[PDB]
Amino acid sequence: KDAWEIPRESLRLEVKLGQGCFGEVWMGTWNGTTRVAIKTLKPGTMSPEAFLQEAQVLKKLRHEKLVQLYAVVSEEPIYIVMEYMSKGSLLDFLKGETGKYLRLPQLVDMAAQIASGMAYVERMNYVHRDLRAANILVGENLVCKVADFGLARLIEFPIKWTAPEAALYGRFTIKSDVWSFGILLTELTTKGRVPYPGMVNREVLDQVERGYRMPCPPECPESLHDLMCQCWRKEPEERPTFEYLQAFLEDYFTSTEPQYQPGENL
Ligand SMILES: COc1cc(Nc2c(C#N)cnc3cc(OCCCN4CCN(C)CC4)c(OC)cc23)c(Cl)cc1Cl
Repeated sequence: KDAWEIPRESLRLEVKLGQGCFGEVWMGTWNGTTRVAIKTLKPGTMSPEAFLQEAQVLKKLRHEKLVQLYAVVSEEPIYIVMEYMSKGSLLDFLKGETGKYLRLPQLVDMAAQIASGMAYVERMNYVHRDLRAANILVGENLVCKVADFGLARLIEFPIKWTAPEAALYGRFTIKSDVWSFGILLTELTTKGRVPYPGMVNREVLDQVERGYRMPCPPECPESLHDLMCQCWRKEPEERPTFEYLQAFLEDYFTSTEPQYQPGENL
């Protein structure tokens, strides 16, 4: 046991937020004062330090644009205790009521924050393995954080967000996260629309290997789709860094699209 462990008696499992093939997610209260969120094991569901190795990644990672670990439980019943994100998933946020008021400036800045989280990941020498809008939590003031490193690792599988070399040959790198970041960029600019519309997994895998790439989403600037294309380069090592992507997006509206005017959607 380590210093990340707490008494479970500390924990008010209150409202329910979701389920899965893993367990649940709950709003709750920690030591009576603190709002938290808990990813649960409903008793047996799966392996101990499989559920509890997303902790071992999340313990050593610690950035403002990453969802924060608060504590863990193995005094079974079992829990992963984390920082509570008020507006839920970026996917739900984009599809929901506020989604449609979202404009490029907002969307680019969300992209930015995420780039920022991932750039930290990048210099910590970790890989996320599952980057996509569904694993981005939104809080107040349009804040976005990376969450659910649930497969993550030191650099020692829903394929539409997955880089070819990673889906096919299991080559997961920060460079394959980048690939996913570019796909994540199509989600933001379409307001949550599933990538590769009308295509099934195997068809996506076959067309992407022949070099098919998603075209510029409607009302999305060419400069922003260029960036997605860079993120989707065949050779992993030619994809840009999260550091370049972070700085590119923060500076976007001055350095890159300094003449942008809003349309009916973006
Ligand atoms: C702890 O373990 C993990 C937990 C999570 N999941 C969450 C964490 C975290 N972290 C924090 N806070 C969350 C808040 C949620 O909903 C709150 C508000 C929802 N509404 C949207 C619609 N409007 C109009 C009302 C508000 C939520 O919904 C499912 C999931 C959350 C992930 Cl993604 C990964 C890991 Cl590893």
